[PDB]
Amino acid sequence: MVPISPIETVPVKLKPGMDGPKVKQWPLTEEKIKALVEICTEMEKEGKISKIGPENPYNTPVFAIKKKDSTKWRKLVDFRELNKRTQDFWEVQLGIPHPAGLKKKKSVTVLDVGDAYFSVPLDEDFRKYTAFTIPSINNETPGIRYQYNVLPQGWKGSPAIFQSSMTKILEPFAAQNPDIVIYQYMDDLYVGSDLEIGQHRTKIEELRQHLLRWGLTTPDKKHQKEPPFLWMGYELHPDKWTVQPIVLPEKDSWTVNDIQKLVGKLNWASQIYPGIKVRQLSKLLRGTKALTEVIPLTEEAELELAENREILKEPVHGVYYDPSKDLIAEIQKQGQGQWTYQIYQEPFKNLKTGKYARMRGAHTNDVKQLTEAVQKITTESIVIWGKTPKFKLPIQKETWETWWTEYWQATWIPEWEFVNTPPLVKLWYQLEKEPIVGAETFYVDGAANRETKLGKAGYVTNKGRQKVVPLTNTTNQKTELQAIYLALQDSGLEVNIVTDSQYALGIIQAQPDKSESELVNQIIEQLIKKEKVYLAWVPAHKGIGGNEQVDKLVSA
Amino acid sequence: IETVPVKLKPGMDGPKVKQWPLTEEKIKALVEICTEMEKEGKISKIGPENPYNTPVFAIKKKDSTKWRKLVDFRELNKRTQDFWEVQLGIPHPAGLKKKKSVTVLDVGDAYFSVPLDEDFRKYTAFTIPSINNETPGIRYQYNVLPQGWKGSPAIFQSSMTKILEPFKKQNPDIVIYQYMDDLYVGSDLEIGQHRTKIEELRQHLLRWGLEPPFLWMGYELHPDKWTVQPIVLPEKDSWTVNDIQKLVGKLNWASQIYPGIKVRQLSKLLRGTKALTEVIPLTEEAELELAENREILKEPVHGVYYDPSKDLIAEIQKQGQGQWTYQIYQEPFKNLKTGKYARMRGAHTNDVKQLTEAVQKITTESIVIWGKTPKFKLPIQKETWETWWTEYWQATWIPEWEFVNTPPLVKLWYQ
Ligand SMILES: Cc1cc(/C=C/C#N)cc(C)c1Nc1ccnc(Nc2ccc(C#N)cc2)n1
Ligand SMILES: N#Cc1c(N)cccc1F
Ligand SMILES: [Mg+2]
Repeated sequence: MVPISPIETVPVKLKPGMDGPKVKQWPLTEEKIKALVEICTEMEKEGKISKIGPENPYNTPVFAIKKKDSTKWRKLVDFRELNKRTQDFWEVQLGIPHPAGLKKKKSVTVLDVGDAYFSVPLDEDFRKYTAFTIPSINNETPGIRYQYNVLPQGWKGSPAIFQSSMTKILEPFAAQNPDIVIYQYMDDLYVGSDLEIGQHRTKIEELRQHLLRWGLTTPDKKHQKEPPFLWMGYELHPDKWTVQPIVLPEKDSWTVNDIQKLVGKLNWASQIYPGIKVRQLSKLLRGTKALTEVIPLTEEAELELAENREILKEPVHGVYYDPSKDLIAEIQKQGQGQWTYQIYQEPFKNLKTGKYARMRGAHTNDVKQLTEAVQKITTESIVIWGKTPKFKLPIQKETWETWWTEYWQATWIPEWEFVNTPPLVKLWYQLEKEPIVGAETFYVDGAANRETKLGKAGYVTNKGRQKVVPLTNTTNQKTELQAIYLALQDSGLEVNIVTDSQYALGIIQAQPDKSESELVNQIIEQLIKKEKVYLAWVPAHKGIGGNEQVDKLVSA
Repeated sequence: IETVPVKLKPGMDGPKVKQWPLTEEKIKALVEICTEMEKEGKISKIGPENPYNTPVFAIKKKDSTKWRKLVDFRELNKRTQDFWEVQLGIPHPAGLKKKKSVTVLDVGDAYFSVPLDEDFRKYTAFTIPSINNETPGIRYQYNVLPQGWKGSPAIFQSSMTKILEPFKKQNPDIVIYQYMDDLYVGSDLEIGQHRTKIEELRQHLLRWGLEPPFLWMGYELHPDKWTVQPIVLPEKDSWTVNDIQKLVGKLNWASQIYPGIKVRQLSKLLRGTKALTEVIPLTEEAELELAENREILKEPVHGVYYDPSKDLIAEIQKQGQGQWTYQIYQEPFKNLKTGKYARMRGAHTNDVKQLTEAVQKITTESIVIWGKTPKFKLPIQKETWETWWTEYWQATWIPEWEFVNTPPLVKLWYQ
């Protein structure tokens, strides 16, 4: 015999305070019992389980399932109860590689390591918790009792411990062979390289020889799987990648559930198909979650769906990452809070694409949304490539400079250049820093009664211009905005406005260009038409002239 | 060399904090650092039975070329038992903030000489991620006191007091205060004198050590020159309507801090509905009221006290042109310190780098004055801050923060 290195066991514990499972074995038919005994005798001969005495008090139920269209029974040990009681483990699969971060490879070989799986021993002190019982024929003798010596299929810790064990074994090979990449998925190792096929196949042989040090055998008849690989919803090819086929169904009427599956397909597609849009289709999912309810598609949702079908007409592929070249990210505004982007290195060859949607909020503007989209792409790019792309943005350098120097928050976007591709992001209005000489001064106020919802909004000016409007179904906040709106409506192109509304100042100082409030939207439209606006705040109820007069008029 | 027993607080599991995305340069640096640390026995590889995690990244301390590993133990620090066995982290020295020169030393390398309690090590787990998750993240835990963990200065305290006994009795007027991985050394000497005493200090830790990669550095502060921001009102010969409205607005705000502030006579100047730019002469009654307000604003705020049991809160306002104002308080309108910056380092076109530097400087002031870090209210969108602050961070501790999404009207009053 050739000595082999043992695979070190991972020590395993139950959660604090918990004991092992003690679950009743279900009754089985005489036919299922004979099948399980045969199966377990083979497993025992292979070292995977061992018979135990009657002292062990734990138990997990075992089942027999007919492998469909076969007289072959299959065993199922149901570890749901032990899993609830088993400690949490470190999970590595949490982060999956994105295809766009991979490197092109000339050759990728697959190796089956299914037999290696159960060379992995289970912590000797944990085995007792895996006990199960085959019932006896006619229940006239004690059932046969077994426990696992290897990682059981379906037990909570088996994926993590298998992965950790294989990683430890592969570490030295990978380190001493930096000209290959190795990736484990399920019971297969994928080995890629840029070596000529001869040297590449030599590396594979050497890996098989390395694995033999632990007694892990790999099939000689080489794997049937060969590029392209279907993996995690992608298609990986040697020199390009894409998503698996995206087919939007034809439907005369659409259900809640159908729309959820359509949006999921579109979201999946948006990582390589440029320009996918989902706003109007996601609008139909607002609030409701009755999975069978039918919703009429608005005309705007049909337009969006139609546009997406066109985008999905023919296949699109991404290229892989070349670390020797800069990464570039370009962003376009699509309308209704939607943004789309492409990341590339050579012109017209995208590594990937994607999209960003406006966050839920009362007020917003395009510059803020562009900024959020940039941060999202930056963070995604650190994940995939470990570096920030150079940005191409549809906003003039002078617009950005004005925005960030005057904005009340700190804000930053990394190295970028203007791309003159409409629609451009611009500043729709800017307020004055100083009062305007020669411009009429409007002192505005509004008030409402909380019981009747009746209110008033209005202004008085230094020229004696005055207006008060009676309002119904309103609030203090709404009347304060209404007063500013009236002053904007009734003034010339330059205007000073004096308000005591901290609420209205808080909104206007946020510089929105769009709002969920149609009153704020009306104010924005008036601001866009002015040449100069200065907005001054004063405290309420302090005898400030102008403010005092109009407050009396509107609170009457 | 024998381990101090360490526990978490009751009914409290270890940290399970997600590792955030790291650039290629920071991953390469951490791989190199951690490979060395592992060889030196400071850390060891761990297996999947350890599910804990604390984030790690890397920084370049101010004026250096070499990466420093920085573990973000904020969560582990919250969950770690409090250390009151005997010495209570030393009653804060109130004289440190009065010295002419305070030099900050990174002494964290000293902690690696003390082993960490075998049963507590698992809670120090961290992961070096790989780009695109292409290879399994490298998992380690600490075998020795880690830098940045609250327990390390506490457990090492006994050994630190003994290292500097010779230097302390030789230099009894020197204030030496330890916070986390920093040693703060304050004297009233001339700076050339000061730097020599600092270098004297380094040798005590060099000689005890027998090499620390950042012990040679020195961050020089001068707390006796630290400036504050009282409330001041304009002195003008011509007041416009707009000027007086701004004045009454600022005085109304100040009257929440100072009882006897009045605005009645000033408001009366505005009787009518006048153009904002029209000049209004001050009457005698309004001038008297204004002088009386100025006099009130020269006195300290009443009923201001520091409570070591309460959080310190720091607010910051962006004033433009590189200028930042800030206030530290525990109760609203009871400021314990206010201040203003402008000399923000090589960041004339980067708001977020300037804010990150401001945050560090305020935290340093907080440590020097009260011995703990404040909770920041930052004028920035969470996503922007989280994407960038680690690129500009140069301190070995990390404070807590929250985000301000609505523009404060009071920014005007601190300008
Ligand atoms: C993540 C990953 C999944 C699979 C396979 C998963 C499955 N099924 C195979 C490999 C080798 C890898 N690892 C890496 C690492 C770096 N570059 C690459 N590039 C790369 C991979 C596959 C193809 C192809 N065809 C081309 C290039 N792959
Ligand atoms: N697969 C794999 C792998 C790898 N590429 C590097 C280190 C350890 C591992 F397990
Ligand atoms: Mg009013």
